[PDB]
Parts: sequence; C-alpha cells; structure tokens
Amino acid sequence: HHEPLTPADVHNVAFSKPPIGKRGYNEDEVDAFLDLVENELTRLIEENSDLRQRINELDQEL
Amino acid sequence: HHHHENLFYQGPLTPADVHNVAFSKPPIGKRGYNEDEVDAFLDLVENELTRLIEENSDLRQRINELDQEL
Amino acid sequence: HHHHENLFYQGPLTPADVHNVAFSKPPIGKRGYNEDEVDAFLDLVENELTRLIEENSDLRQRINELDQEL
Amino acid sequence: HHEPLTPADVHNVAFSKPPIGKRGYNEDEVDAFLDLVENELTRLIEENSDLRQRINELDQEL
Repeated sequence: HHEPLTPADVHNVAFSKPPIGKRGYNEDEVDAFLDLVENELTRLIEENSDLRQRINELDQEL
Repeated sequence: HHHHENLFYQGPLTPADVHNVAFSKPPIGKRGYNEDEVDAFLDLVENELTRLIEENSDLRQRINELDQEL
Repeated sequence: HHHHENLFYQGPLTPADVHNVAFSKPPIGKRGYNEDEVDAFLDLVENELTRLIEENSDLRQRINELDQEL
Repeated sequence: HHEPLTPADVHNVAFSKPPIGKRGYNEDEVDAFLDLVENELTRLIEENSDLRQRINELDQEL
C-alpha cells in the first residue's frame, strides 16, 4: 500500500457543501458509488499490469 | 483511440455508467455534496476509466497477436 | 405495484443496473465465483431493490397527500 | 449494528467455485458490485424508515 486520476485520488477526494442555501447530492449515494469507482480503477490497473507482465514474458520468447 | 468504439468490455462499471449515474438529494434537512465539484470529479472519473479500459483492450489485442506469432 | 412503472427514482443503483451488470472472467489462471449462484443471488437483489424503491415512492406519495391535507 | 433479502444477506453471501473446469465470474468485480448493493439497500431501508417516521408525525397532527 505504501511503495491523470488515481484510485488514491478517489479515496481522498473531499467535496464542500452546496452554495447557500442549496441541497446538493446525497452523500451516502456518492460515497457508495465512489467506492465502486475506487475498486474498479484499482482492479483494472492491477489487471493491466498483469497483462503487461504476460506481454513481457511473451516477448522474451520471441 | 476514438470516442465511440465498442471494445466489448465486460465489467460492472463502464464509462456510460459513470456518465449516467444519478443521485437524489440528501435526507431533509441535511445538506449534501456540492454538485459542481462532484460533476467535475465524475468527468475525470469517466475519462480515467475510459483510458484504462482502452489500455486493457490494447494489451489483450497485443497478447492475441503475440500468441499468433508463437 | 406493476412491472414497468417509471417512478422517477434517482439513485446510483437501479433494478435495471442489477439486471444488466456484466462480469468478466477471472484473471487466468485463478477461478472465480459460480455463475449460477451469482445469477440467482442477483435476481433476488433485483427483486428486493425493486420493492424498496417502490416502498420509497409510496411513502413519498403519502407524505405529499398528507402535506396536502395539512 | 446488533439490535426477503437483507443487507446482511448481501454481506454474508458465499459462493462456491464454478464446476470443473469452468472459470466463473471475476471475484473482485462481484465483490465491488455487492458492496454497492449492500450500501444502497442499507441506505434505502434507513431512508424509508425516516419517511415512515415523518408520516407518523404527520398523522399525529391530523
């Protein structure tokens, strides 16, 4: 864990309140959707690096 | 890459989902998140997800071409 | 309630999303979840989400009718 | 936390492996989607009970 947009950016984004006196977006909904986002960016980055590793192995055999 | 290629990607979150996700208003009389900031952030999300899915598809195409050469 | 009423619900997960969500296969050469079991579970999810959104809409209609009577 | 389908059922569901020798569904994807599911069922149940509370308050005023 400690070694354009990153999963960490999604984890850390912080939003202000709506203007006076607006209401804004439900925070539970936005939170839950951003958790899906963070999970899927992370998984795609890991899977992309695995494909890249496989590519490396295949080039070494070429 | 282009703006309207079907890459036949299978996963539970697509750029179209990010683009179309809807949020209700908060429970009254709590307030929620600033809508401008969330909208702008989700545009960046749509862009990054698009790029990673495009990268996924290209790495898979390259692996198929290699697997052909081998 | 019926099977094709637009309740104008706003939220980030709808019955249609549950119905249409797609999953890729696992990273090779790990295996994943049984597809029959996941499919059946997600049908129950689609049903429960539908019922709760319908309940949400009826409670809101009742609150509007009360707010009219007051 | 300790007082048809429940959020807890989503939290606890456990799936077997695919048949020999099938591959099945990606587990990171299913996990992340079930987390969104659990979150949204929980939030709708809480919000529904709040609407019901408001209804109670309004009937008391009728």
